[PDB]
Formats: sequence, structure tokens, C-alpha cells
Amino acid sequence: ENTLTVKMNDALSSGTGENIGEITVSETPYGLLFTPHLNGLTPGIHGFHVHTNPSCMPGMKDGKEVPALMAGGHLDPEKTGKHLGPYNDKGHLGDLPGLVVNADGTATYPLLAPRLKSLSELKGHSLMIHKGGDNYSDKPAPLGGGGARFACGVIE
Amino acid sequence: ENTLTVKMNDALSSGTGENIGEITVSETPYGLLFTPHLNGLTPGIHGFHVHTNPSCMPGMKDGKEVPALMAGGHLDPEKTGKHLGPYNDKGHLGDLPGLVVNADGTATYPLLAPRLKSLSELKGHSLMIHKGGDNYSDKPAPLGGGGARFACGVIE
Ligand SMILES: [Cu+2]
Ligand SMILES: [Cu+2]
Ligand SMILES: [Zn+2]
Ligand SMILES: [Zn+2]
Repeated sequence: ENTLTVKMNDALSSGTGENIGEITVSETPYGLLFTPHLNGLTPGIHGFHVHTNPSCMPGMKDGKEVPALMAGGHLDPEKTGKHLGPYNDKGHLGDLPGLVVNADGTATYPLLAPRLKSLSELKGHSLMIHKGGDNYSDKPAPLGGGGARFACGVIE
Repeated sequence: ENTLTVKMNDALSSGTGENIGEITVSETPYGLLFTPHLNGLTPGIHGFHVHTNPSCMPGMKDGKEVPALMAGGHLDPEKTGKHLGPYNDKGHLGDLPGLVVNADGTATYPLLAPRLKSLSELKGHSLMIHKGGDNYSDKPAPLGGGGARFACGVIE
């Protein structure tokens, strides 16, 4: 098989919340395929990124608890400093296609990330689902408009 | 840049229906990107494929009208006879990822077809949106379970 299974949990101010399912990651000739099996999300498109650190723990920023802050920022080993989505090599390597949530709150639609080649590249990082969407740009809102971190899972 | 814009219209038993927008196809290093700007669709995931003929004309089969019958079958230059989706090269080259329709009936989520490399592979063909979904296989239903043709656009 050669797959990874990532358990995803809601992210709260105090710590980890409810489990919402798993994402199965597989290798294809065209890149990594993220097949979700999730529930408990708001219907629509959600920002979906690999973050640098292997943690989903909440942390303090400017005096306020921030869910899943300890995952750090979007995975960016090339130091692009730019959020440009899964089809643009000028931005964060961790930028994945938006996560598609169905009307019934489940996520099932598989997502191809063609800039990622090997499951090894995900180990030691985290997967993040944001409250908002992802227009694959830093404008008009930074980081695609994803906003707050809703659910997260550590890879390894 | 090198783009194609495909106007899409509803396909009725009696012919061409209302315009529902356009799909813009761009070339990327990862394959052709299909960026919809559509309205008027049922929320959910819709079968989305390139069909062989540059026609959206209707026809009759077994005494029942078939919207956009004259588009023919899925684009299949290798004569696979197999519907296996956008990530499997043993199948119809015309097999694209499912088209994602938002709760408000619009389609905006970009769709990457990594098996297609050049817009020239599309010239002289048609784009089709089905009523049903697409499980990227011929089981339990042929052609992914997309069923009837809901909307159609000719490429050249
Ligand atoms: Cu993120
Ligand atoms: Cu079709
Ligand atoms: Zn990013
Ligand atoms: Zn097909």
C-alpha cells in the first residue's frame, strides 16, 4: 500500500478537542493524494495546509490562547514567504488544495497536491484545516483567507 | 498567458439551455487547470469530463431524449474503453476530477487534470458536466455514475 493515515482532531484554546476522522495520504505518479474521511466540519471549502511543526497544541500569542499555534506556520523550506497554493512553486511548499466539505458536514473528495512527491516529505510536520477557505493568495486576506485553525493532526 | 475560455450552457432535451458561465483552462507544470466560474448547479460533486465530439447537440435514444448526446463518449484516444478517473493512465484521457459545486449553486474550486499537458489536446472536443457524481470507475455504474448530461460546452 504505502500510505499514511493522519488522525484529525478539533483544535481548542485549552487543548485538543473531538476527533473528526482521518485523512489517508497516498503516492501517485502525479503527486500526493489526500483522501479525507472526516465529519464535523462546516460545509464549503476549508484552507488545508502542511504546517512546519509536529504539534497541534494551542499556545499564547499577544496574551490570547490560539488553537494549534504550536504547529507554526505553513511549511516553507525554500523561505518563499508567500502563500500561492498547491499549483505555484513560488510559494509555501505546504500549500495543499482546499479541503472540500459536503453539505452533510463530511469530507470525502480526494485532493491532489502535485508539488509533493513522497510521504517522507510529510513526516515530522502537521496537517491543518482552517475555519475559512483558500484563494491561493495573500490578497485580499493573508494565507488565503484561512483564518483560525479549526482542526489539526500530527504526522509522526 | 495561454488560456482557453469555454462557455458552458445547460443541456436540455430540446437543445441549448441557459448560459451558466464559463470554465477557464490554463496550462501548469502539473497539468491543465480547469477553473470554473459557474452558477445554477445542484450543490455537490458532479462528473466532469472531456467528450470526443465538438458538439452539444441533443438526440434520441431508445425513444427518449438525451441532452448533449452528440458530444459522444469520453475522450479516449488510446481506446481504453475504461473509465478510471483523472489519476489513472489506463483510462479515458478525458476523465477530469469531479466538479465541486458550492451550497449556493456556484462552482469556483479549481480542478487539476495532471494527465493532460496541452490545451491542444482539448481543441475540437467538448466539456461536460453530469447530474451525478464520479467515483472514477465503471462500477457500480458505467462512466462513474455521472448519468445524464446537465451542461455542455464546445472547445473550438
Ligand atoms: Cu494552514
Ligand atoms: Cu461526461
Ligand atoms: Zn501557505
Ligand atoms: Zn471516462
